[PDB]
Amino acid sequence: ALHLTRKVVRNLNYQKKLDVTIEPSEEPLFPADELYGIVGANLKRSFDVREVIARIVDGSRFTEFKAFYGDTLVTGFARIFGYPVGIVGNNGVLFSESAKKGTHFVQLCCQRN
Amino acid sequence: YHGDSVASLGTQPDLGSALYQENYKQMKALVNQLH
Amino acid sequence: RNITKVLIANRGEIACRVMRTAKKLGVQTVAVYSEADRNSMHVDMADEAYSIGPAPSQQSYLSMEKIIQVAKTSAAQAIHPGCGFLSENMEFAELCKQEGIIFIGPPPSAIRDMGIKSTSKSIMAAAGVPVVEGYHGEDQSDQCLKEHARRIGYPVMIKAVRGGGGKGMRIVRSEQEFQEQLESARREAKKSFNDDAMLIEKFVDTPRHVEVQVFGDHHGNAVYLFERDCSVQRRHQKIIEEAPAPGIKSEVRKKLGEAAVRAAKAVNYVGAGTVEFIMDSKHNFCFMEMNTRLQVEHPVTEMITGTDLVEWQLRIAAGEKIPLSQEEITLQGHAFEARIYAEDPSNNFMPVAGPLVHLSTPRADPSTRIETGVRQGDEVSVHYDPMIAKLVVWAADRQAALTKLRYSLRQYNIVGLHTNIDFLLNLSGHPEFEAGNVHTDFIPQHHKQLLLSRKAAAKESLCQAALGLILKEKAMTDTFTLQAHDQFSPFSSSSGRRLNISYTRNMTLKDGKNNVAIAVTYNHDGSYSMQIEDKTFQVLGNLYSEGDCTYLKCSVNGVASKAKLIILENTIYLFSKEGSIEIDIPVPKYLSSVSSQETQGGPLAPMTGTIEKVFVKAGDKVKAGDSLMVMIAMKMEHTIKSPKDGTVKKVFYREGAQANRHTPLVEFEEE
Amino acid sequence: LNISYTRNMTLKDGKNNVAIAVTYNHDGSYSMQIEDKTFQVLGNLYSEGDCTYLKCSVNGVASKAKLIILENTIYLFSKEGSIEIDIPVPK
Amino acid sequence: AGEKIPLSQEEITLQGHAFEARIYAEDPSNNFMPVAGPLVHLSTPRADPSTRIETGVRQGDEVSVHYDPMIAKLVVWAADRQAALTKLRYS
Amino acid sequence: ERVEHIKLGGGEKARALHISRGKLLPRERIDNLIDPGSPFLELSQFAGYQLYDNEEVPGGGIITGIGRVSGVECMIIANDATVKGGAYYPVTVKKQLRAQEIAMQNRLPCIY
Ligand SMILES: O=CCCCC[C@@H]1SC[C@@H]2NC(=O)N[C@@H]21
Repeated sequence: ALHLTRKVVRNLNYQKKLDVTIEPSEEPLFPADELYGIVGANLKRSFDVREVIARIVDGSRFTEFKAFYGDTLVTGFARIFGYPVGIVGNNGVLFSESAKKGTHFVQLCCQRN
Repeated sequence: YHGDSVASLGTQPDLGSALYQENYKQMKALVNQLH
Repeated sequence: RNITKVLIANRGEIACRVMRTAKKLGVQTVAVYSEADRNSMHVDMADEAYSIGPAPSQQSYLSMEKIIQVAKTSAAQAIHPGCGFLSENMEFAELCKQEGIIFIGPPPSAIRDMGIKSTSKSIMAAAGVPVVEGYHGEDQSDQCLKEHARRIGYPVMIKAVRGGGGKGMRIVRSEQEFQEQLESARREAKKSFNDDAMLIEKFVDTPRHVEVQVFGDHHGNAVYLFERDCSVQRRHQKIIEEAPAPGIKSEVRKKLGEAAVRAAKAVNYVGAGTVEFIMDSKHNFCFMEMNTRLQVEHPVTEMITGTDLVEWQLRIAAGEKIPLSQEEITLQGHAFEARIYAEDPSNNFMPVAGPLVHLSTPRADPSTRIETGVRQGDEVSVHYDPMIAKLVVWAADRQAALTKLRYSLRQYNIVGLHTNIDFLLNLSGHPEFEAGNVHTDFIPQHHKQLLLSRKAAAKESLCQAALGLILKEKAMTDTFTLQAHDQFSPFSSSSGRRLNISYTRNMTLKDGKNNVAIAVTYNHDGSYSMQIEDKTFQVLGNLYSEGDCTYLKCSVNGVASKAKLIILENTIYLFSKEGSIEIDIPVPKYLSSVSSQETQGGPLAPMTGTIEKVFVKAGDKVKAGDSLMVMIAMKMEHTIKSPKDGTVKKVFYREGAQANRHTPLVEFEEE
Repeated sequence: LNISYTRNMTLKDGKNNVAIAVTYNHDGSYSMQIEDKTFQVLGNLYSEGDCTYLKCSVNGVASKAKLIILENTIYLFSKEGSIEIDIPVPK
Repeated sequence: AGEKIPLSQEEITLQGHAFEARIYAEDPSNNFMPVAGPLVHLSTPRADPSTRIETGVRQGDEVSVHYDPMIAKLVVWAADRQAALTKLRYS
Repeated sequence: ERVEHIKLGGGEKARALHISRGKLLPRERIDNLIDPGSPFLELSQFAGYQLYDNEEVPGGGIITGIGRVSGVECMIIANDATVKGGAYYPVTVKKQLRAQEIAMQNRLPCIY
């Protein structure tokens, strides 16, 4: 039955098509297991979300958007396995500036798909 | 992945069989007439 | 006579061999080919090539008229016959001379004088070369038979002149028992064959075969080229040849050659000749015969002398004198030659026809020569000789040469038909062969050790086979990924990764008749942990390509090794200098034809051959093992036997009919 | 479908126009008739180094030549000889 | 530089026969008139110890009226004069 | 280690009974269905973890995830017959509905 199922799927006449631009993949520049020490299990302590980003994006490359405005929120462009991604991460309490900065960023990503 | 082995149709006809000999002869004449 | 264009009246490796030398010398080359040889390597090797008709050699390569017609049409000044076919045909050599075409070989007189044993022995005896031999006698007087038995010297064998299978044979150890054994043999022969004629052939004690390469010229000057041991033969067929022959002193060989040289001058032989000698355990030698051609095993002579014997044949046929004096000739090192034969040693060395699906070869160096007339994908033919290639090596020492040949044989890979390569590996590693204790009965005497059965594989080999299968799947995944738009998706990896757990795959492999269960665990680092029964192995490796052959580089429990990997149909072939192992991938039942063929009735002809006997009428009750028909193919008798106890519905062939290979012979009533 | 294509092609040897009728056979061979003589020709193009070579059999005789087609001239270089044939230029 | 002759007369020895032929762009039909043109295709016999080709031009080079038009020098070696001549023609 | 326990489904007695009928274990079915060596993204492994007071329902009685079949990403939804005989608990329905929602939003073929 499992062999038959594989044959059925092969006859779906489907081919995947990508709407986004693609670039060659690259591993992050830092080990992922270091996230254990950086983050820990105590939610009262705070850490820089950029450290988490640096260990998951291709080549640890990140273009920050509105870095000095609403600094409690981090937004920027990166790539994961070649796919383009816009990252929004908390770095503190949300403020009016942070919400405005996020709203501006989300419009940018939607415009460019 | 397209490396799966699969079954194939068809069987080898009995060329010696009288039916096959007669059928081949009749169809061949039609094809020659067409040509 | 200026030889600027030569026709090669042969095929396969020997045609390529001659063309190589002709081309180096700047001589234009003309091939001939049958319909079956249209795409053969020698046709390509000679830009000029002509069809000589259908696949049967009697209608193609043995057709003197067609060969002469092509030589005239191509304006070839000379014909090189090679070995076999027309090379020892006196009528063909005289026809070449009548037509003004240079036959590159001995004169028609030398071919005829050597073609008849009694004539050749009489000439050799008159030339000083010894003529002693053990022979059968056609006289049937008890006194005459007894006098001949004394002359041959006891022990002797009495045999019936008619019949086979040991019937009417008696061993006579002394003169006193001769009369009783003769009357016993006669009574049995008369009862079995209605003939009481007895033969008297025996040899008291001369074991081992030695031959000498001799070269002559039109001038009549004659030279020798040391000697070759061809004692390792199966049914007279030479299997391994060596030069020089071991244990023969330089002084003894010099004398051995000189007596042969005088005979060569006596017939003023022109071109290469070989004096075949029988040598005893005391190194006394006697003339057996003279082959009036280039020998198949001439490469072992070339490797120890540094000569090209085909180049000398072309020069001497052009009329030039012998290039080097006997003083100039010098001997360095030792050399060996093994013939690769499309044969099944396990099935009594039956010849096998079929495709060369894989034909990997050892890399060639000046010491290692691959005399190959076939290429991968070539099909061996029922019409022509079954030889696939000949492997020759030269070394400073004979022991080193034996080591090099065995390493080289492992590198040679042949898939698609059975070969004698594993038999040659066992033979070349036999202690008596390593010692140089060879004689003509060597293969019969050591048959038990040379033919080796299969032994169960080690768990490491199974791990390597599983790794090869996994890597083949990974390669297939990469091939699919190449054509996809999502080139870098993590799904295209072959990591077999899971969330918070490890993937363990249950694989089954068949070694011989045994099913082996392997539990493979995909590790995060890319290695594999394989468990077979109670033992665990840490396996890591990759696939790399050298030339056209894929190689598997693996390490099992820290032990690293390299092997050639081929996966054909459901069998995994692993070739390593340690050895070769075949592992079978089980075939799912569903894929196997459901309703598999049943009640099969007709045993198929082993090959295309004449039907010599039919033992079954249109309606006859037969039991399994009842002989139905007898067929002769290339002079080899096969008896067809009843597969079932079913009564015979019909017979598709009658006596004297030629039946094609795998054609139904008998129809059995449905039960 | 149901018929064989015969191409009428003209090549010029020296000052002489030659008409060759080539029938494209189903097997992939070509049957060519020049004047009253019919020739069965089969061939392939293979590359050694930077030179294309033509391996061809005409009436069963097999040969290899280096083929260069430059401008309107076909150049075949063989061990035996070199032949140059011209392709007529349309008005 | 100042070093002595490398080999003594006894050491010098004669082996075989060699022929040298110089290819020229001269056209024999116009009385060996020198010609200057582009070398669209140039090919030579395969190099080996017996066959030595000495050339100053490559395929795609253009011959010029400014200098001598010799295309190349071809050298072949063999045991006897006739065999060397046969190789020269083959080359 | 908690996932390791959930990996065992109903238990040894249930697993032995399941195999005794000639059927493959649910996770072995997925291994054979997807392309050789391809990663499998399992979803909601902890559904039903201590959800019900006295009943243990490893993984909710259903295994869902995304894997590659014949080079195509598909959603695979397999009932775990070793867990309560494959009965549908309230969490089992929710887990399946979540899988279907994922398949529809991403146009992934569904294999049940
Ligand atoms: O016919 C082909 C060669 C081998 C068979 C010939 C047999 S051997 C017994 C008899 N004596 C001969 O000289 N020829 C036939």
